[PDB]
Amino acid sequence: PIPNNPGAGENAFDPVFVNDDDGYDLDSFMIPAHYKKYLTKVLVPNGVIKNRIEKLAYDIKKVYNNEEFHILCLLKGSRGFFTALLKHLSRIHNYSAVETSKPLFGEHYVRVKSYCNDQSTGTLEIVSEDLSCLKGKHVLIVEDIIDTGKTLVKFCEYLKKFEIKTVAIACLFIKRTPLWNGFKADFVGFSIPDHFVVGYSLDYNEIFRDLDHCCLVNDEGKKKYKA
Amino acid sequence: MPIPNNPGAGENAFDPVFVNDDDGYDLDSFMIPAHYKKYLTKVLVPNGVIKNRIEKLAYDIKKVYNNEEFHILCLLKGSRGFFTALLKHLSRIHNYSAVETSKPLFGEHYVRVKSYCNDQSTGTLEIVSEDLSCLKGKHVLIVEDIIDTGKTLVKFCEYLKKFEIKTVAIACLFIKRTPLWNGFKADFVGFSIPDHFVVGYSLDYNEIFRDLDHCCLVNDEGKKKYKA
Amino acid sequence: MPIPNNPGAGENAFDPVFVNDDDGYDLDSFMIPAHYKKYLTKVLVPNGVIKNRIEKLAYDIKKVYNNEEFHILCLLKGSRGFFTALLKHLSRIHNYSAVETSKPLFGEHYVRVKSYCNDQSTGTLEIVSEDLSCLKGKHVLIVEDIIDTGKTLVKFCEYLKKFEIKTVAIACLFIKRTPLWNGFKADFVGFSIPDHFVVGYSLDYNEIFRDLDHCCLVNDEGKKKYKA
Amino acid sequence: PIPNNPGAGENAFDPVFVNDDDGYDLDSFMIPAHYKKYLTKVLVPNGVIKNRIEKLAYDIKKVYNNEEFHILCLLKGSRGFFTALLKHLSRIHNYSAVETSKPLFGEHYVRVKSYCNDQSTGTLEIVSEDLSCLKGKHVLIVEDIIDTGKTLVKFCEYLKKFEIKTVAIACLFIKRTPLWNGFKADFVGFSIPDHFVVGYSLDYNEIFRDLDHCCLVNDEGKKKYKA
Ligand SMILES: O=c1[nH]cnc2c(CN[C@H](CO)CCP(=O)(O)O)c[nH]c12
Ligand SMILES: O=c1[nH]cnc2c(CN[C@H](CO)CCP(=O)(O)O)c[nH]c12
Ligand SMILES: O=c1[nH]cnc2c(CN[C@H](CO)CCP(=O)(O)O)c[nH]c12
Ligand SMILES: O=c1[nH]cnc2c(CN[C@H](CO)CCP(=O)(O)O)c[nH]c12
Ligand SMILES: [Mg+2]
Ligand SMILES: [Mg+2]
Ligand SMILES: [Mg+2]
Ligand SMILES: [Mg+2]
Repeated sequence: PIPNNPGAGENAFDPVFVNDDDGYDLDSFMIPAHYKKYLTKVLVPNGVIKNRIEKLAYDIKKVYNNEEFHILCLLKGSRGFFTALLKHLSRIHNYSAVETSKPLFGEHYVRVKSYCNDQSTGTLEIVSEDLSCLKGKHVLIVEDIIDTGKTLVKFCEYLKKFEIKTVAIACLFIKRTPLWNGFKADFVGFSIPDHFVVGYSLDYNEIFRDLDHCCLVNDEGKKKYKA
Repeated sequence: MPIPNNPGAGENAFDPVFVNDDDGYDLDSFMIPAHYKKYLTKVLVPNGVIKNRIEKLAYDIKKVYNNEEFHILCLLKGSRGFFTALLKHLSRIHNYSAVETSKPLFGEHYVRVKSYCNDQSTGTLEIVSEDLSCLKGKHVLIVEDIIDTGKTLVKFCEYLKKFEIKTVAIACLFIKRTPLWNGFKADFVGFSIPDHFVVGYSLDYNEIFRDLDHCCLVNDEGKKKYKA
Repeated sequence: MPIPNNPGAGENAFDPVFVNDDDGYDLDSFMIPAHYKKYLTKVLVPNGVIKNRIEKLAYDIKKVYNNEEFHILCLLKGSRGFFTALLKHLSRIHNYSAVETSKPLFGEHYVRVKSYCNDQSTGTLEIVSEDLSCLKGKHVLIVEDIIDTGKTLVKFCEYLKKFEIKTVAIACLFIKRTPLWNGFKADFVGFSIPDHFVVGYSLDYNEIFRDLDHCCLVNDEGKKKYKA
Repeated sequence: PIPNNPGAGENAFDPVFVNDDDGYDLDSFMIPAHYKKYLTKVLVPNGVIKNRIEKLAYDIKKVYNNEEFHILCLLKGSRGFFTALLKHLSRIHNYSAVETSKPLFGEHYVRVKSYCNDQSTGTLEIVSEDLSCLKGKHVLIVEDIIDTGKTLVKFCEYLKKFEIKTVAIACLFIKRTPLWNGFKADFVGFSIPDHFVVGYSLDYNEIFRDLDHCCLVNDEGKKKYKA
């Protein structure tokens, strides 16, 4: 059953649970030398993220089977997630494809913006191609992280206007924060503790998007790169 | 060594890999999605060679920019794959040689640009509107998948200029030897390719084939099948 | 569809990718280790294309063996890279389509074999002795990096036969169009290449160049520099 | 300083510590469907292993700098480790190389065998090319795992005969078992709990070498594939 109750996560499998004290020393992995003073520890290594995304793609493929759906990348932060997910989905679909098979997905990009420093401004700006191209489509939203859940409640509310057939959510990280509004995704990678994470395309003020691993920015990093 | 700032002149550009008119590989030489075979004539550039060439391209870029902050601008949707592999190699190269005193090399931007229907330019370019004044006084590197007619870049560079950017240089994965070409050159260029419409590595025919790993030629049956 | 069992005849083998006499790329098209440039003339087959072709080769192998247990035999040292990429793609392909009732596809074996000094065969083959009776009554797939003179395989297949194996088939990454060739054919073959001594992708000149990612031609200066 | 006191690990950095209760559900990652009944959980995902090996290669490169050394792959189980380590070492060395630079390493293969089912037989068989080629060389031994430490004490004892200049050890896993003889490596990936692991080239009776992740074989798997 293709999901279609955004925020409920009706039949979602549990994420990898990342505990409050989980993670690794900066010296356990490769870290850009200059980034090292601004990071407290590695939370989730690049490699686990890729391994986990692979399974998500499989989970997704198993739900949609062969139904055409349309993947929306919520830019800029979900870019890493989205490229990884696409890679894996294509390989899984195309490895099992026969001569009579069909293409599986279309791809679309929406820039979504709300954060200043480490907090939501509680407002939301969006820029995309005209979303009327989604009318009557199965749509899969790909979001790097769910934090307050404001981005998605607000974004999914906007999507209701355009007569989309189904809306489902894939999320890489979900943060256990008391600021969360209850928005659950339908496919979820990791549940993480309440700290601001950078890397794997996630930023603090346009910095760290290039960091391979998901890490916790320390206070000095937050101060140095404050808006 | 200087940062390019003559968009379209490619003043000091290295030669791309030249792909001859007869170059290519049979579909059965490589992995090809089963349903796609009947719509392709051949593999023009394998995924792996594309990736190895993006790697060198990123090294060229780093040899020009050095440690100078620049802003990388992705022309969606077709440049995604190119842009992705480029970020990956640039970061590794920049971050491998980085020292504790170093700083990040680039910012990343996305503009969606559209002009094709089937295998031809409509001659009009749709630019999805975003305020680009964050780029005022910045070095910008445009990342484009392909130069064909050159219309996309001629028009987009006019647009960009109005934002009072410091410099504009162009990274292009493919450049097509078509008579339609208006003469727009890139400053870093992956391959020079024969005049055939290509799909794969994020390049589509009517939203189809983007997921195809290799750069291949769509055949006429596929062009008719997927006509808009 | 049947398991090959005529070592050297390549009875039903698919055609390899043909690399023409003039095929290749300039060293500056790809990443090349700085100290290696002066010893190479050109890139013959980029790393990425090698990898894409091993992928298809593994698919061919799986289309022949299906779910039948077989034993993969790595001819060290030069076949390591080839063997590695082959294991990777075979497992993914086998394990992606696997069901809960499935079983593993293959075992993996290693024999070290040696016969070259500089760029020529000594005409005598050193086989590092191991008891291979674990292979009695088994399908064995030999993985060899290159067929040149064909001496390695002719001799090694004689050796292997004494162990009373069920079948012997050959996977070869490269096969060289040299007049020295004794006619030994493989059953799965990656590329047919011109008659030049090649290095990279685990293939050496006197233990040098194995780490080089691309298959390139060593020049005469490098052959003289590293002469034994 | 190139290490040269095999078993002491004189100046070794601490490994990633993998706790007794650490790991992931089989359903968190891709697992060959048929292997799933024979595995209790994932211990260390493929991706963390690769990320960790990358840093080891860096650690190694930093010690040897530009001195020629010779890498010995202890077959069959250390194959995955060895190929990963080589990949990363070459890229790190060749990325920083200049025109006047030199090749960094030679490579050699030694088959070492001692286990039956999940235990050492307390004997050791070895097959390699003539190790006299190591005379006067810096040698780096690459071993997938240290368990009883019998393989390496015995192997390093054999190497003393051949006038090797230096012997250093790189190890991917070290198991916290009371059966351990005290042999420490000089470069170490992970400290792991006391269970028999499979995957990433590590087997139980030639099975599981192809499993991407490092996992704990369950009792049913041990029984099914008993010698
Ligand atoms: O821990 C973090 N790190 C980096 N970026 C973010 C963001 C910003 N980006 C998120 C959408 O891409 C906001 C999700 P919302 O509206 O539910 O808080 C939130 N949390 C973090
Ligand atoms: O051969 C092709 N294959 C697939 N897509 C395209 C496109 C569509 N996209 C190009 C910008 O990304 C148009 C470039 P222009 O304006 O210079 O002709 C052009 N040629 C090809
Ligand atoms: O062009 C080359 N480059 C590098 N190494 C080799 C070798 C060495 N190794 C080959 C077996 O792996 C010899 C194959 P044979 O006995 O059929 O000539 C042969 N040709 C080349
Ligand atoms: O947990 C495990 N899993 C798989 N294989 C092994 C082996 C077998 N292989 C090791 C050398 O490659 C033995 C190391 P030693 O002599 O110190 O016990 C030991 N432990 C394990
Ligand atoms: Mg952000
Ligand atoms: Mg297009
Ligand atoms: Mg050789
Ligand atoms: Mg074993």
